[PDB]
Amino acid sequence: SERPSDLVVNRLVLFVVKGTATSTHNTVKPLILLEELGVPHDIYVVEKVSAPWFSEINPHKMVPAILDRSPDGRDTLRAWASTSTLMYIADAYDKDGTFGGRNVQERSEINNWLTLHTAALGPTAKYWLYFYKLHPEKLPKTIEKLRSNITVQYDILERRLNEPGQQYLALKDRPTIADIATLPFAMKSTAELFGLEFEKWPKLQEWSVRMGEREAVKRAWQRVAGFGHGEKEYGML
Amino acid sequence: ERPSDLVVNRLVLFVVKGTATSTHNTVKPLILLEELGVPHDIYVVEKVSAPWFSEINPHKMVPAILDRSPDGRDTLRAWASTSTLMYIADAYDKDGTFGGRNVQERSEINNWLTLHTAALGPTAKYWLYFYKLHPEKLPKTIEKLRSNITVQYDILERRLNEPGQQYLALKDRPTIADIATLPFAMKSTAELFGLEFEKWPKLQEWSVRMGEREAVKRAWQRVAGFGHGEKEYGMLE
Repeated sequence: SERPSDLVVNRLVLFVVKGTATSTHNTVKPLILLEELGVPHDIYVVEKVSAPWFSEINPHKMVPAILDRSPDGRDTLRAWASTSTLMYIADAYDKDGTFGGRNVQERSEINNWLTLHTAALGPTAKYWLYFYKLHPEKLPKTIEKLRSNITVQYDILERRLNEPGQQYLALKDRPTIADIATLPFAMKSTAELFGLEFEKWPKLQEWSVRMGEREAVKRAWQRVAGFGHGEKEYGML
Repeated sequence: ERPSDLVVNRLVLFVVKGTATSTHNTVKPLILLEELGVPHDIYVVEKVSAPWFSEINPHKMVPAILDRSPDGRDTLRAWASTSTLMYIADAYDKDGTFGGRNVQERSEINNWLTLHTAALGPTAKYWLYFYKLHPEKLPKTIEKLRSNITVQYDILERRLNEPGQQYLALKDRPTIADIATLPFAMKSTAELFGLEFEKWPKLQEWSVRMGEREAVKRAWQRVAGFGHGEKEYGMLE
């Protein structure tokens, strides 16, 4: 119930933790979109996500999460989980549909590829990492199946990116929240973690590099790695 | 090459023959089509492995949708149950009765829709797979997945114990968040998972309230019946 004294919501507040490697792969997604749209925001570094006040924001007790002001009526809004934070930021701040889609056709494909990540590659990658670290089995029977499912997901993304003129996952000519949700789970460093040779998916690799060259993506990666390592470790930066 | 009977004269919902284990995701868009009274065709897919079908859903699963864009220029597609709900709400729920009417409502709809899409939905699917479909029993895996189901039921119970919170996203009415959750949070499903649904009394009350809606009753009867009618596979009458 009791919130930290330095937690005030004058604009969008993105909740993150001091982390490294896979601990930043979900938090980086909303940060990429905020950087893409030039949305004004605060970063709040959560010291304990197990604190009662944090579960009032995200009942799953994970980052990323958002507290924001109402469009008007200065009320408080919340978004939690990376996919939901992308939906919220697009709804509240992408009124042109640059990343959210400009018509029912664009939104249909964006939601197809966003949901493929939310339901398939995301949860599969999460379970693979959990069972990898746990190592409960003499023979890696569980992670074997999960890793097979990851290659099926890479095959789908590769198939899509081999279609004529299909430069991004949802739309042919620009990245959307689908591309942002997928990038951390379809880049060379993550393939290597899963024990895969990313060069086996050349169009997916090309797409990850094209996405990685965007200034907003570079800035988000730089910022997410820096959070809580600066002058101020925890609280409002 | 598509079957000769596959023509897109309006929304076409792709399903498979109704069995005890084939309907928990296909029922979701069907519930929303019934709530909104959207005119639609049903196409019973004989084999989801068929090449024509992977041109629609590259993940080779139902539900999927083909429909015509309102601008008359394109045939569009939606695939995975969450994306089909998003698409039907976008195209056919102009008032936002199920999709949300403003940034505030949509913030909560997307929180609870994404929670189902990322957590309970995939956890349930993996529990099912490792429990009965995987050639070897992996009890450490199966028990963790089942424990993960009870954590999701705990989150939904906590939410439905908040004051006046009659539904998951909104206090006042059901949304695509409630439709997405219901098939994996009702007594018959809890019994399939080997759980006592009475342990979450507010979640159970909610499931009964959802189950009494005419759209839900109709959708369950129709989805069970598909492929058992006068036409077995293909475009139904």
